[PDB]
Amino acid sequence: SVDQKAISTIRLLAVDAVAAANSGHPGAPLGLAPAAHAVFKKMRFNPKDTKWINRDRFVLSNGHACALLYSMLVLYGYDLTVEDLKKFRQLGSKTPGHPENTDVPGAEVTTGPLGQGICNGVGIALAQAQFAATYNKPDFPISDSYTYVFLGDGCLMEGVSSEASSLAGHLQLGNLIAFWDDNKISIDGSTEVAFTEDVIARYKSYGWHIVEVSDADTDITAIAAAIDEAKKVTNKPTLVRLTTTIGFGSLAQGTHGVHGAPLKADDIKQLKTKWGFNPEESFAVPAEVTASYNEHVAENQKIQQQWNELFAAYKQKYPELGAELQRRLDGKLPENWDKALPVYTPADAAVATRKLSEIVLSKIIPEVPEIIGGSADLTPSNLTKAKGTVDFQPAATGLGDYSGRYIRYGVREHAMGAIMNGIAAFGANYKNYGGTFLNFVSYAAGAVRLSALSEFPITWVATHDSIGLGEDGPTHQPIETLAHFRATPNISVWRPADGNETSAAYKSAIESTHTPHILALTRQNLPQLEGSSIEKASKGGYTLVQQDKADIIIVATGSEVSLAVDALKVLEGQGIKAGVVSLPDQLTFDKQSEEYKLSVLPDGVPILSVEVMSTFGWSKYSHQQFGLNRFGASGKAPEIFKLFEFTPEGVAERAAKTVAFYKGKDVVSPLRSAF
Amino acid sequence: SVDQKAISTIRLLAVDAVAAANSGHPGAPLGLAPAAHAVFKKMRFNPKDTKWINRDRFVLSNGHACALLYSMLVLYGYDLTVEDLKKFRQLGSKTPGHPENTDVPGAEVTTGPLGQGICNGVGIALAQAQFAATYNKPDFPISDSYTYVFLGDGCLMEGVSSEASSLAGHLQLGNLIAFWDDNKISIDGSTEVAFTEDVIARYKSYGWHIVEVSDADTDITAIAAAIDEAKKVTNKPTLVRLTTTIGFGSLAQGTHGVHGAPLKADDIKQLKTKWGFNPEESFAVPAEVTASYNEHVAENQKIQQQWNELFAAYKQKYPELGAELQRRLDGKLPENWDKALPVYTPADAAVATRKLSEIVLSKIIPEVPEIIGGSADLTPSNLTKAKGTVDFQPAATGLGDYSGRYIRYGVREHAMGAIMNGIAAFGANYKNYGGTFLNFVSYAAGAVRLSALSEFPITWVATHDSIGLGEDGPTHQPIETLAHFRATPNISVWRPADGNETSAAYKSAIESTHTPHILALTRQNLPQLEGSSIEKASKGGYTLVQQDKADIIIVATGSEVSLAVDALKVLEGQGIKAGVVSLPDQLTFDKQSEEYKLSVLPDGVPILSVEVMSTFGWSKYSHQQFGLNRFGASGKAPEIFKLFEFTPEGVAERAAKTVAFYKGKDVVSPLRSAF
Ligand SMILES: C=C1[C@H](CCOP(=O)(O)OP(=O)(O)O)S[C@H]([C@](O)(CO)[C@@H](O)[C@H](O)[C@H](O)COP(=O)(O)O)N1Cc1cnc(C)nc1N
Ligand SMILES: C=C1[C@H](CCOP(=O)(O)OP(=O)(O)O)S[C@H]([C@](O)(CO)[C@@H](O)[C@H](O)[C@H](O)COP(=O)(O)O)N1Cc1cnc(C)nc1N
Ligand SMILES: [Ca+2]
Ligand SMILES: [Ca+2]
Repeated sequence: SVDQKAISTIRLLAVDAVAAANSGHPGAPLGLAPAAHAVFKKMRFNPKDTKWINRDRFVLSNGHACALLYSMLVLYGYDLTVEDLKKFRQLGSKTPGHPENTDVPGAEVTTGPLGQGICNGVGIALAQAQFAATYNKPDFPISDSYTYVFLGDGCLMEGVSSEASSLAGHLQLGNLIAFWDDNKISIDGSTEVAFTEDVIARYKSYGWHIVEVSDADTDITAIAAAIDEAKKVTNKPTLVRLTTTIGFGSLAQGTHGVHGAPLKADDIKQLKTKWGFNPEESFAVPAEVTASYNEHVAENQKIQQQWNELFAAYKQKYPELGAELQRRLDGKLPENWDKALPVYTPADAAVATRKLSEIVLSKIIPEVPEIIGGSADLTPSNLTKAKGTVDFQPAATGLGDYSGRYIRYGVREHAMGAIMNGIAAFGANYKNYGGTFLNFVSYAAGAVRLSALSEFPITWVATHDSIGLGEDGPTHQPIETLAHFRATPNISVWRPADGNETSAAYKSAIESTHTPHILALTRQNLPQLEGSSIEKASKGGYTLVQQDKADIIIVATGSEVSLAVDALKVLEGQGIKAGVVSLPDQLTFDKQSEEYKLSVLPDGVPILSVEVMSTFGWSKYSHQQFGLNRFGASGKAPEIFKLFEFTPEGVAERAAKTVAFYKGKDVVSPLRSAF
Repeated sequence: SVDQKAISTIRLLAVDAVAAANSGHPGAPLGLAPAAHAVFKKMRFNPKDTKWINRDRFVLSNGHACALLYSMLVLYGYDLTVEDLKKFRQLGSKTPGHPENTDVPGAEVTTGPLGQGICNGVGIALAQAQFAATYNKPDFPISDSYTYVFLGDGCLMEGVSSEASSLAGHLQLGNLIAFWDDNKISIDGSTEVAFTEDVIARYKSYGWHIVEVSDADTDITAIAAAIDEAKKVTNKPTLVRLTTTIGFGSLAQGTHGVHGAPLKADDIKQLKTKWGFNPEESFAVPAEVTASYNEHVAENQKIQQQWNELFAAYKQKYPELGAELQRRLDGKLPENWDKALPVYTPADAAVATRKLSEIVLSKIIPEVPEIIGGSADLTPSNLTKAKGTVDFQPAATGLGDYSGRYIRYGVREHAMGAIMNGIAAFGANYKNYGGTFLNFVSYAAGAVRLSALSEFPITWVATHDSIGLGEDGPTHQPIETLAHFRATPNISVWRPADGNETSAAYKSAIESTHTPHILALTRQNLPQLEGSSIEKASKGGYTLVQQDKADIIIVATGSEVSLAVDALKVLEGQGIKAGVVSLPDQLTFDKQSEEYKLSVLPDGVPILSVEVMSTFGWSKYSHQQFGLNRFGASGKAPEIFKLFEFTPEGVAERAAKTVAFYKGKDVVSPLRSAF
């Protein structure tokens, strides 16, 4: 039949791509081609409009199986061709060895690191439920799409997927349909060596629905029926167990050797002949497969055309909601939304930046409907919920509604991070955030790095940034954390010192379209600074205190800016004139013009950095660095600062030593380099 | 009864400690005091010998509940007193806000970051099973101890605990007995808001045994019976569901407000009067409680005295095993074990450092019985198994034996990291390791940081260190990873360039007693270097190529040392004389004498670093840095190096620019500083 021919075509495109690269993973593509064919035939999508907001989404969580995804996208006429398949895994191609959303048309998210994609699918489904609850009206199903995820044994072993699956079951996300490639083989061999749990019983315990397909090597009728069954279960996510043979058809089917290396040439020949293809030909695309797939595309395009007319009718019936939806689909924030950001003066009281963050959220959430977010069981400590908002929960629980704006992630930082990526991936201008303590953002590093690589504008509300948290002690106090994330490409790491800087950090985070943000916020109170403003802090680094005859400039962030200002006064008593630079975001600063940056960090003056954590990175901006390169301590925070000499006198002493060290030396800006 | 009085004493010590600090967590201590009393009465331990190798171990995974642990340790006469309890959460005390094994006698591991302790308990239990299988003989139960773990809802939400619980069930670890504080309250309120899964059904799916105690606020008889029941189930770890009231006894019992803040003074008064204590007194220790607990200590000490005689008899009957066991309990490696380390010369073939690592392991595993380790489903890629060894598996599976030495962790990096910490915590000189790709060590950051804080000599065999891995692409290629871990206190991060340096890295990792190691290893082949040796690489940094009239020194690591040597030759053709420094471990180098370090990085010469990852940290050792501060690419590795100009010509160009930039400048070593 044409369906059988399509499945063989998919299998052989994937195998031929791996062969051409002499690199990659043929096993799971061979095993999952029937399911991929069946799922894509049920999906609504437009190859010519990858951003249609009511499309069904597909996520390949087992991203090593990407030759399968690329084959589907090519066959359906996305902006990806057989010539791109021939360049699989080659430098600069549109067919990299794991899918990247920035590079591959039709790749919703970036996968490859196991466990991430299923969690991203939870986030796409969470966003779809929130979006539908916000906009749908009687006779106006603006959003009614599904989220389909493929995943393997490795994804099921990774703890992040357990976190997200527990939460998705709690959230009753009935438009999520996941498919487990139950092939009993991972890199180390049989799953009997390490993975003998009853997966299905575990997913039932989370509140998922289960469908089992025992013959998924051939039974596409049962796979399609499993989708139909899943769609009838509107209050549970569904896991479809696909019992497959890894490498189905290969001489080496059912072995670990077919997971991750190219097939032998004679194996590929026998695959082709058994399936009616020419063993002398590679990258064959039978025209009857193209015709069948084109029929489905044409039907999907008529569905999108009708959706566009539904949307036009919605704008007439619901003028305000319709204009809001249009603005969001255009990628634009509300006009002048930033007028809601709080502004402070030096006459205002000292406030912790966690509390300043709460106040910002309180003001901007009512103004910007596409902001949603939550906390990983730290709501009363991170201060991430705006009073008067409703939680995102299924209404059946009585605890919230899908129209809610605040997510109770539970103690699940890693899944929160990956779910945030999925909410961003949904689109519709979602600007979403997640709270935890800065030190426990590290639990989510796998997902955070993917926010950066995927260019998603997610925001971590990362409170309790330092030893300033006090008594909880060194297991809670960051040292390395900012260096880690600042060293990752494409992460804006804001460490605001006061009210105006906190508003600038949020302006950046919400306006972002391609850069994730981490906002490092304090437990302890900090004064409002003389010289701060949203305008200057928006530059990432700025001259807080200008001193034309400076003997030294002190550059600092966060809680240490006030310390630097106090040190300036001690230094004046010693006959040393200092300037102060505040550097709330190194990435934003780096992106400013060379001339602006040199106006902040000029030649001809020693520069000392002060920040109560690792000194790594700081030589970009300073000649000498005063930091904390050891673990913290459990005690009252002011006593810890005193212990480590993060006091006005301790900073002044080091500043004076810095001036002395450069006596009779020619000093150029740290911004200069040889290349 | 005296048991009731003991439980009240524990509760009130914990409450009084929190009150004195005006900080900390009274709720779970109040709820878990009955269980703690019951468990400690069943445990075998010596307060005067915290390292008895056949002790039962206790782990408080819900580490915020530490006032409970400290109260137990004080009551049992560990080296911790009521005066230390009065200093709870105060700077420098022996009673920090979360337990630290380095500081607190009787704290086996460091907890506070949720999820870790249960995984550490899995590792203690894994080690005990391996140890018992190695040493026990008929009539000689050298090791027969249990591992008891307390854990809360937050631990059960964290994905790391799911990973370890799946693995522990697979491994049939029947001497592990965990207790869930089922109090239905976390920081965000009722667990109904985020955590509605059927925990018990999930643990059954992992292959655990379950005991439920519905009245754990009072029913110590049932808690003791649950322990007895668990001990009869020798082939499954057990989860005991303790249904408790958080804050039991408080006016505010059963609320989130009692989780994490001190009780009101009037609440503490009514607690004391209802339990027969004086509301005017704090830190009361009734002498009848001390007497009862002392009776149990005395019995335990007689058990240890008999164990010492068993051990002496074992040494007579089994002289070789007995001497091996004695050496391990003394903390000493085999005499001259390091003679087994492979040595290379520049005439030997090029080898990837992952393969050099395999060869080291092959030679040292047969010589050093306390080495065990595994991989997170990457055995054939990390090359972490010595041929001819048997896997650690329950014999009932037919797949290994508990005497085995190689652990199949599955796709579980974070749990692997925390399990490694537990194996180290067991003691007996275990030197244990875990393989994954360097980029996915980041999945385990929560545990890695605790290896550093806890001072455990664990080792990550972290292959595929860079863009040199090639086609798998940027989701697999580290950029930030070494900077992250080098910025963490107390992590040795070895990036060996060749065979001799790889042997030095293992010498350091195996000899370690207080510092975790990460060995960053290549996929791609590297040449044997002229000038390398185990002796010089053991210094962490050394002069590979000395040039008395150097115009520049190039400092490099790993794969970039050979690149630097090739660049030296290009530079010679340009009339520039370079030296080369190899810096295989920055931490080890930093610990050398100032004079040694200055002999490697002298004054008076520009220094350029070369390493194909983040430049963060490198200004400690260089004036200019050539690194990679962007994500990688999917393609053949040599093509990626060429793209980013990590070629002999690209390094030479930057070296020449560096020489030019310092023309007419006075240059001092990067090792100098102002303070
Ligand atoms: C454990 C698995 C994986 C095991 C997955 O087992 P599975 O999910 O059951 O998939 P199959 O049914 O296809 O067997 S896949 C993976 C790769 O990195 C690919 O993403 C791996 O295959 C490498 O490409 C390969 O080892 C390179 O070989 P070499 O020639 O360089 O030696 N991988 C590593 C991995 C480990 N941990 C995370 C978080 N993500 C990952 N991708
Ligand atoms: C979510 C929980 C935790 C929630 C645990 O719920 P649970 O396990 O059910 O414990 P209970 O039964 O006692 O309620 S505990 C924790 C703390 O950091 C303590 O370790 C937290 O209590 C802080 O001390 C507190 O928020 C500070 O308050 P503030 O005055 O500064 O505002 N915590 C944070 C946490 C989050 N993630 C990880 C990995 N580890 C953690 N310890
Ligand atoms: Ca598999
Ligand atoms: Ca709880």
